[PDB]
Amino acid sequence: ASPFRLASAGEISEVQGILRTAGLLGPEKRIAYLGVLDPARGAGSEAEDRRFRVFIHDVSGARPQEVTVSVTNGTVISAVELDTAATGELPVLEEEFEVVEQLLATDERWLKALAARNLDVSKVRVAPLSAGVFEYAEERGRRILRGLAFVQDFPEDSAWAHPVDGLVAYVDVVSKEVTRVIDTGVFPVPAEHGNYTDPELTGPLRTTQKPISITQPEGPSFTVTGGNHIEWEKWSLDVGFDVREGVVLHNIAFRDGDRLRPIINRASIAEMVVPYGDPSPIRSWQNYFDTGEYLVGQYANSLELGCDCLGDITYLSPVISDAFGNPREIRNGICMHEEDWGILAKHSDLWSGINYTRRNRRMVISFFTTIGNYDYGFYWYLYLDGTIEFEAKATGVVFTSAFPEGGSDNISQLAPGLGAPFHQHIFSARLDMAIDGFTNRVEEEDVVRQTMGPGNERGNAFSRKRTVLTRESEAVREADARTGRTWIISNPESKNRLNEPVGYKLHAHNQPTLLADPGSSIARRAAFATKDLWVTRYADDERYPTGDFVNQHSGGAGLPSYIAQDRDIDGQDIVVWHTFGLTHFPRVEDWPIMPVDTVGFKLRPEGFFDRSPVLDVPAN
Amino acid sequence: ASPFRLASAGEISEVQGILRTAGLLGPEKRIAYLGVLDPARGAGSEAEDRRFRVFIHDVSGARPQEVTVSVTNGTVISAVELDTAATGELPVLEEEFEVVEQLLATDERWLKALAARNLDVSKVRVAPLSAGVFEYAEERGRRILRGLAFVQDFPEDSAWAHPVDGLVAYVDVVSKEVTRVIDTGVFPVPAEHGNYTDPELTGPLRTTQKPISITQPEGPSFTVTGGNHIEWEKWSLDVGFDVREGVVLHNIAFRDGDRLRPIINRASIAEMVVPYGDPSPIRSWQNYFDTGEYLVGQYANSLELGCDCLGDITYLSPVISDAFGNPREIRNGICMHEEDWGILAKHSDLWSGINYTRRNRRMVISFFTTIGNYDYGFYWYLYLDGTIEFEAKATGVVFTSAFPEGGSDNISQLAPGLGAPFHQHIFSARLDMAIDGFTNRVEEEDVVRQTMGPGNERGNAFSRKRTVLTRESEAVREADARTGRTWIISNPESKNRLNEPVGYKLHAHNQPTLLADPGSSIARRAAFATKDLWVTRYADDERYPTGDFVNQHSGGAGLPSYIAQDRDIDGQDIVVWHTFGLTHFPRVEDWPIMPVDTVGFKLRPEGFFDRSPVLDVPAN
Ligand SMILES: [Cu+2]
Ligand SMILES: [Cu+2]
Repeated sequence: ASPFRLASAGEISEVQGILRTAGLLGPEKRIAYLGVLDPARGAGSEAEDRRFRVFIHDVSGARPQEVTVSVTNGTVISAVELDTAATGELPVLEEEFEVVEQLLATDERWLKALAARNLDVSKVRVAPLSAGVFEYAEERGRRILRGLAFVQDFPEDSAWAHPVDGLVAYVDVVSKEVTRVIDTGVFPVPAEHGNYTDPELTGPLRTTQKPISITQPEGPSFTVTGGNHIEWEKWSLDVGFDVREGVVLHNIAFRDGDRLRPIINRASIAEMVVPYGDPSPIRSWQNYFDTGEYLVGQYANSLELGCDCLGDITYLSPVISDAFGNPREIRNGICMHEEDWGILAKHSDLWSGINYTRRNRRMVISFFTTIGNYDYGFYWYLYLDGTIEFEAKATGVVFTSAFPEGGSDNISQLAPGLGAPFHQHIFSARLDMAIDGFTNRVEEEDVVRQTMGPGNERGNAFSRKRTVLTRESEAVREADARTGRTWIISNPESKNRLNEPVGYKLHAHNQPTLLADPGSSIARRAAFATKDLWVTRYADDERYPTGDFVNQHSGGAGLPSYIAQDRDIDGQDIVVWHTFGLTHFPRVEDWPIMPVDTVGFKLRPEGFFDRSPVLDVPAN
Repeated sequence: ASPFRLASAGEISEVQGILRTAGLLGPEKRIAYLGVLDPARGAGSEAEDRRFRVFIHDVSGARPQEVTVSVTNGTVISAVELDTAATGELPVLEEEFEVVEQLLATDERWLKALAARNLDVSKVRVAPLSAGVFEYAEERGRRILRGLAFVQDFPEDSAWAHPVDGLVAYVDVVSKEVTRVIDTGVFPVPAEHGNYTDPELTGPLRTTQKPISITQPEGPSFTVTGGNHIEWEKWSLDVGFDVREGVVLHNIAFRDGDRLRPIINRASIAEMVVPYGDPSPIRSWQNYFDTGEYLVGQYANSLELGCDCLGDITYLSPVISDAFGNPREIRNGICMHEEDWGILAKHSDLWSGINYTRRNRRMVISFFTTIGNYDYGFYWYLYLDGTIEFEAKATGVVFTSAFPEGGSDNISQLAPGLGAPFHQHIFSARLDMAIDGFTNRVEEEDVVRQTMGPGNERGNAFSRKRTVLTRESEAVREADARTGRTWIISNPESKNRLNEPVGYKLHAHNQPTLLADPGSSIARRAAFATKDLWVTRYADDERYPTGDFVNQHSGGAGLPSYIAQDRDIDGQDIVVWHTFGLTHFPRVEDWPIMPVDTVGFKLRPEGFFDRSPVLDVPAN
């Protein structure tokens, strides 16, 4: 069995057993995070040592713990007591979400706030949001959550269409107490509904759509062995799954005639922040670290055939651990299918009289996650020509507020009295590079313009420049669309038939990076968001852009600290961290339900192969 | 019958008849261009005056003519004698392409050049390329073409794999004479074949691909009436076709509940240049104006089912005029079909317990054109959410040269001794805007960053700015990815329910624009390529970025001259000219047959509708 196989229900149970037997999982203990560790770099051993990292939270206030367990040997390898006031709080627990609404329901100053608005508490939903690190000294070391109210006229009503502005409440989820209730003033609560399923808003459903049937009479072209190993059109890879990172890709290799060539050792979305541009004290603290604080994989939806995934679909049902160590299965949490991608190559030659056309195809691996109001779709695509692409589809319900009577520079109006604060959706991709092996380097490519003159000039010439990033301190780069800036990851010790280093080029979308002031709190906690690309020397403990504990933790602990080591990255075991996001100024068309918008990046072969890798594709 | 219907064979014949009867189409006359004129702005008349513009070339050296004909009345409206030395030569004729190879075959200094390379003339193909405007005074007023040689080992051999560097020949196609033969020196002619159909290069064709069947058991959701009027999912438009511009789109409107709302009056790719960055005297003159000089529509391929277009396809067979006025039909020259586009909107709400998912779809209208070595696919997409997108797929065979022994800064090596000069593929989209009517304006939107401070600052706030482009002189804009710059075309006199101007936002890819030195020849002839966006006040005679006669014409005559009028564009009949291209540094993977690369832009509703326009889409 492959050491990259998905964690099974049985292994989860074993971890529960081991932690219990060791006296680490008492009735007052809760599992905040549990996931397999990747095999060590020197995995040249038959030692199928299947390890698990666990974060244990204590419900009675005692110190939490980080624990590494070996399911293979049946023992606990290590256990360290965490000082959350220093390194950050553990990820938020699902069972804590309910608590904020329940506590506030009997808080006297909260009830007074609702009475001043003539709102019935039974109809007030409270969005349990992560608390960053701000000016509240009494929050340090404590497990705090922030709540924002939304009115729900009836059980099936879209509470998001009725935000209760001017009111916030901070809650201590462990000692079960309300530390603060802030009321800046009453704001009319938007009355218009936002129910996209109500036939009065949708009107008569259109009957003009004829069905589109996509089928594969002979099954798919890809094969799945060992539960998660995929083999598709020369592509070879292992589809993993982590509750924090979500779908992870291991050992991406291309079968270049007899020789299986590695390209990327491990690919994943290591982090994703959602900063809000509203300066009002009611939401200025709002910044979700979906991956870091909520754990994307935890909230993965169960995808349905025909609706979420169309065509010949093959599902993967990843196994996750609940708060007590019991295995929980995300049924159909991962969709896999290949799809037609139009024309791959084409040419009608006059001289030779030959007409040549070839269709392209892509392998799709996706999953969807729901975090409160937002829904994200993570898509990984592998193309016949050796291209790799990632794409995020952001949908759901936009986070709302009240639209001030005098208008606003940081909020869009969606309906009468209804507003939506400006925000960004910034992602961080962690590419553990293995271009034909682990001896890689990163080159930054710029288009260079030439002046008309003595040396070859009719004013038509233009070139390209390539500077090698040698040390970590100079591997923090910005995008530059004007000069068509791209980054090439190559292997200096592996050459193509023209005697040039094989490589892969990274094409970024060049969307704006983190817009917040450089001195802001979010700028610190999410410094990775301020630059388009970072390259680091590999290290087993350097897993996330922000660090291991993002919840209520001050920033710096991630990329900015890793980089300070100033290690050599010229032909070494390296890691590429790419920052890409969406600056969203909500428009009327986003209400009441937001249509999909996208972002991403792609990697294309750059002298990797000796000639077109698709000369052998057949003809329909 | 609609005044936007495709030109028929019968109308072409009528134009032939009328020109003949008027003594304008003698045996020595040839039609260089023929196409319907769009109905006048004040088309409030029942006057179905079907007019045609014609460019008549004289084979014996006499002056050419521009002629406007009325097929409805059966008369010639106007005929003017053209001074090609002033306004430019007519587009290249197909029958002229053969002439350059035939003339050179018996030229003594050409034969000497081939003998010095031990090349047999019968195996030497000559690529008939357009001659720009350079330092040759004897070319002015004359119809000249430039030829580059390529060896073809056998009838079905890829001549492109064997360029004959260091040799060029200028030819006068009307007086049938060779004006010059330049030999800068012998270069070894690359011997390796580039035959992508040869089983020795392709190896055994892979058998791993399983079929993907896309069908619509109940037919498509769109309907075609009047030969070219399309009605699909609230979208309404007329698909036109011009030999110069190719597929053109007229009257793009959206049915917003009872009210048919215009968005774009006329959309087309008004021009596309392909400048080469090689400074060598053998190719420094190379710049194809595919649309302007060769007429894209003329070389449209006949698309085949299953290969070029997959699914339930509906074809359009546009009619074109040959050089003698006879109707020529491009069979299956236009593909039209709708296709699934994944998730449109989705949300699993915790509070309401409602799970909502909707699939997106796109209407595809495409055509492919082959010009020598290059093959281009033009795709127009209409999405359910009101989004409009254009996409160009560039494929074919890369233009080759010899790779110098010492290497080069402007040429990539693809094979031993084989090179490919650096180049760009720059397109110009002409959007005749009609956002809810002809009273439109253009606003440039920039993301503005705010400093942490006294006024609302925790350093998290960010805004957006919008400057209105009022006059033509200030409507020449550059892209700015850093600030997320976009352009909004709105109607000041048409507001949405929130009392804000309805609009559409333009999202550009932000790829580098024309790289050539600002003082170069190509910079002048293709000045439109130096800026990302231009807005002009509409005018019946301002049809192309470069002008009506691009062939051997000096530049300026297009956009830079139109703009000098400095007309008011704030709430007027306006035209948006968007520049977008691909900077191509050939890689090993592009040889011998180039896999598809893409570019484009998209327009998304920006407060156009009162709420999400897709609330009425059904559920699978
Ligand atoms: Cu958003
Ligand atoms: Cu190209």
